[PDB]
Amino acid sequence: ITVGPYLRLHQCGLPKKMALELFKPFIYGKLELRGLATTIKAAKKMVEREE
Amino acid sequence: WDTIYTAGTPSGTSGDYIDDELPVYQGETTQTLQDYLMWQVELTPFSDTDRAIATSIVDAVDETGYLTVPLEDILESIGDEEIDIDEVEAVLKRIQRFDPVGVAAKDLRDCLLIQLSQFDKTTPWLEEARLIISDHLDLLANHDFRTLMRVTRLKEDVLKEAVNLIQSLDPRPGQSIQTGEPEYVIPDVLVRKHNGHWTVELNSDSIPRLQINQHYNLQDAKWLIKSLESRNDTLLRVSRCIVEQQQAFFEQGEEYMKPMVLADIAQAVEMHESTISRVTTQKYLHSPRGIFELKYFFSSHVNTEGGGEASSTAIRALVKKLIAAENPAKPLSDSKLTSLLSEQGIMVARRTVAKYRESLSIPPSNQRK
Amino acid sequence: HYIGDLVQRTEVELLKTPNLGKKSLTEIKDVLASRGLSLGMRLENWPPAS
Repeated sequence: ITVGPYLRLHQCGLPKKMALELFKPFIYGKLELRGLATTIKAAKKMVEREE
Repeated sequence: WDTIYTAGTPSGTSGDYIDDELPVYQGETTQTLQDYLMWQVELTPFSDTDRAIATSIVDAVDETGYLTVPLEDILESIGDEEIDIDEVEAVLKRIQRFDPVGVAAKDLRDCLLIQLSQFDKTTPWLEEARLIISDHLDLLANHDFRTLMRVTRLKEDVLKEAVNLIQSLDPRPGQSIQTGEPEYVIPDVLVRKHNGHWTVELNSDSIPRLQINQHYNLQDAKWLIKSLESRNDTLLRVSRCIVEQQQAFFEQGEEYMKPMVLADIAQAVEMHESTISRVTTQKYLHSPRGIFELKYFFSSHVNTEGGGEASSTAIRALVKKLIAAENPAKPLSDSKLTSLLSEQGIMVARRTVAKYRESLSIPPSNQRK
Repeated sequence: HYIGDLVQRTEVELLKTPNLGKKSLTEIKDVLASRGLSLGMRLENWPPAS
């Protein structure tokens, strides 16, 4: 943990690599929802490549 | 003195093992090919019947990714009489596009066509390769290139490009998912040349720490202590007899192994045949030639015209040597082989030579040209 | 008209529609499965100004 003096009381700062790992099925669902990926494996590959 | 190793792999552990209490073993889970396939099945918009069909289908996929039962078996295994075979075919088609593409294929032609169906239409030599795989796939197996050229009605260069594209595909798509790690074997007896003669010695990887708990019961374990000694003694004696009788196999390789049986070793070591059959099973020796199971040195025999006996392994090695140096323009039939081994004093039949060739996995004469 | 419109249709809707039997629905699912597609998918902000 480090300090963020600019934050508001309801906010925290999260690294985006941790967030990418933690929110993965949500990302799969959103990728399939908007037509970017037609199957689960396509979304898996897209997340692996970090496009 | 026992040889001290001049090199090694430094041990992976880098800790001081300070903690005096550690938990019991539990293990982990592994993801095989079928685990991955079922994980993909669940996240697919199937139906209840479709999911049942997919479960039955994935049950039948083997390690290489090939379906192992006909679709009729799956349809019977479903257990519902309203379901036809076209639904099973549709579910199979949907499954075959899971990662890796081509998995759960009926045969090689089907897998290759499935893989080619995914390439974009702008790939240059797509139609030609598709035609080759679909229509004439065994003329390629014969490496003919002329009758295939007479049927496909094509020039040389197009055929070469199509063949190169075909051979760039994956014949075993399901081997990509590697859940396994190469396991090995630990030799139990080591054979080394001392004073020009081969002598055996037990491997020192075992646990020889002879200890008792006199602090407090150990009478039963006192018997196990000497049971281990008996096991070591019998293993050492049997291996020593085997090596003493086979002094020429190590020096000159095969083609010189003697035709021994369990009864010979039983008479030599003064033990029953069953004990010999038990000791010399799933136990290995390491030699400068390789690792061999003790059972490898027992073999059959055939009559020799000179008055002796010839081991079957020697005849197999001679067949291998003769076939390896046959005429490339016109290979050797087993009738020729039985003649060549006849003049050497080996009196074997022809069907026996064919059986030996089959066991070595060597194609017939017509397929070796 | 398009594959995107067909893919969103579910199996029950295409079963209740007239003139479409079980064989035709199975053939539609078969030609879709040949390309790694399935009925019952969901898409957002379709059509994209055709």
